[PDB]
Amino acid sequence: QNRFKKETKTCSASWPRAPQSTLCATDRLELTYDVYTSARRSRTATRLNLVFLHGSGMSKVVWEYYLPRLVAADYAIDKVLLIDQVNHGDSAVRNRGRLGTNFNWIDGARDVLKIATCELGSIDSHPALNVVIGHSMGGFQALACDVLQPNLFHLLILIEPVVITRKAIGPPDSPQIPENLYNSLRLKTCDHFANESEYVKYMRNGSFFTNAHSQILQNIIDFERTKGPVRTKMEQAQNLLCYMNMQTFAPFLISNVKFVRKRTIHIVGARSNWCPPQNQLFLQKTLQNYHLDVIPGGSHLVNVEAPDLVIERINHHIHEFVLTSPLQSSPQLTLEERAVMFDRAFDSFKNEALVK
Amino acid sequence: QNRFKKETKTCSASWPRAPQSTLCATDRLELTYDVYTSAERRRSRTATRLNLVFLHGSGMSKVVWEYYLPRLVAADAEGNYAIDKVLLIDQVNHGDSAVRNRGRLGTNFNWIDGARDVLKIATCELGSIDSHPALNVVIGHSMGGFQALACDVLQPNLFHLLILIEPVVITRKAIPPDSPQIPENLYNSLRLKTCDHFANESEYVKYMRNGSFFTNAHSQILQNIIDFERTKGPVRTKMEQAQNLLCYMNMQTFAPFLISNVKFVRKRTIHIVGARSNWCPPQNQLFLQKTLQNYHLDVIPGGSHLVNVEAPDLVIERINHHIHEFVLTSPLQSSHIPQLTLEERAVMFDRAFDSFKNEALVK
Repeated sequence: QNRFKKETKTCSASWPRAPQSTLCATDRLELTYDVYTSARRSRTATRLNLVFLHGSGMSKVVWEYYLPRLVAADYAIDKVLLIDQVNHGDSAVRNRGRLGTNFNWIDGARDVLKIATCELGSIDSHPALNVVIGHSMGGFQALACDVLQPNLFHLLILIEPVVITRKAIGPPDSPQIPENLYNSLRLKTCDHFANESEYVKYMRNGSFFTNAHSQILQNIIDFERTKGPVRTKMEQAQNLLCYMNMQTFAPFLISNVKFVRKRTIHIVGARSNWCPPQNQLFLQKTLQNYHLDVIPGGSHLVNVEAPDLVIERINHHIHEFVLTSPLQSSPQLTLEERAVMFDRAFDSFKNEALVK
Repeated sequence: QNRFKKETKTCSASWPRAPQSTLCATDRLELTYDVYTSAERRRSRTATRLNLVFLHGSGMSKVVWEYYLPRLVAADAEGNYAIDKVLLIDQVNHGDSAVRNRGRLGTNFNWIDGARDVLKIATCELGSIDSHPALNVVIGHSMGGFQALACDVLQPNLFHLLILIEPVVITRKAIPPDSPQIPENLYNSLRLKTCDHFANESEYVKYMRNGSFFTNAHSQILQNIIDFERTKGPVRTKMEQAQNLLCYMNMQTFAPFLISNVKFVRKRTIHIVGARSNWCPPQNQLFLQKTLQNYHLDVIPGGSHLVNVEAPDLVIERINHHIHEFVLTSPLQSSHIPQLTLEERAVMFDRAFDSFKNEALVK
């Protein structure tokens, strides 16, 4: 990858959090993320900033393949942030010993805002258009980010977002998972192995990633490896914990999607059965500014199995977005100049607001 | 005031914000606040720290709470608690924050933005491992009552008890559907009672005592206001008139979001109101009553909408009463920092996961 400078940074996680997010109340979690910075730029040229949020049980690495193939300068990509949630990837490894049983996806959205807010907040970034792309869990979190902070992201891209789930066949918001789904998730989320041969053999034949793009599958295998026996960065308990708690935070988001006014792209795999039909029909009737793309042939993991197709769509919508987008100011003003501007701003506002 | 150590701190405001919060997009706002810290950590090992956060109403400042400090809940012999921190905050366009921010404020002051400011400060001030075990209380008046509720919505794991004094949430529709609107009648009379410059000292004190909103405040609080707002011959106040009026012109751009989310505020919420208040309509109070799961109403006999500055003694008795009942019913309260090894932690976790698995499994 020769297009961006890569820097890996680490900071403290958002606080406070859900009860039992951590093993002890005095513990404090951390987040690790990768910042890709652009390496021409005119005065009046919009900076695009992209934030990619991985799905349940994966990591920031699944998006590495995307970096060389994202939208060509026509505007120009200035930053890309690839984030690992507290209990996935490198954040999982920092946080070893400290995670509890209660991983709340909205807490995770607060993490994303904390990083994004700081990384994209420099006077230097202006004028900026910010884009959030999320898969599965990450799709949910993209929406939650806007709800909690509706002035950061201009465009949302949801790839197989998980928001409304199937109710199992037998307090009203208690955590629940069906035994059948638990037992099979367990079979496909193993995390320790007698040796390297067995590790690679499982990843290629028993994991969730067996049909991933070989480049992405190879990226996963080398990223998760840790040390003879081999242990993955993703911990099995945490992986399973990503599916056992929806009832404790999904209603809050479900109730607030009607306030997400942003252009929202919903990319789905034609062959996905992962969420029920209610999930997609809900996002369709509730988001004011909605567009659906169906990737022919695609599964729920369409983002790692057919990335070329997904990239083409990301590039298409970023590109159409940037065009329709207003300008774009790109001002040494004295206190006296400012007081004059303000009085004038106030008067115009007064005339719009006054009801005679 | 001899009970706490006073420190005045200043930090950058939450970002991003609503469009036109600032005069220019490259501008950045700041907040000033006062932290009062307890001077006697006495404190036993197992003694709950009480942290209070006070949010002023529209057009006022952090100063209106200074009279409260010496009269707040006494450390309790049997009960086992004590006030550790009190935070008095000035919103970006009030008081000392107004003065820092001179030249940068725009026309769009959005109350939820203000709640994001409060979380930013509170989060950082109350986040020390030192503060544990802590019970945190948010008290707000008018605009601040709205913001207390917004703080919980945006971050439901910080405040344990909410106290709302004359919260402004639902307002009267005047005679796009979410455009800013204010009725000319209300504007013209707000204007007459929010003046901010004066020929001289005599004229300044004369208006504050006879034409401002504060003419019936407790004399101590009225004096505190006068001395705090004074800035310099002609006399200009810290509170700017345009910003004052701007606090009443924008509700429709953010009220709906909070209205729709009060159903998620599970915390014990105290709603204190003035028996004589006509400021909000009936729908405002009846809405909070049907929607907050855990609700208690106190009516202060004789009280107006500014019941917090006009009859503070009565309001303080109620604050002290609810904090006191709250702390009793409250669970314990671990208190020790626990030297645990990675290996001890992996054992604790596997056990935690197993209990959670059994609760969550549906056979």
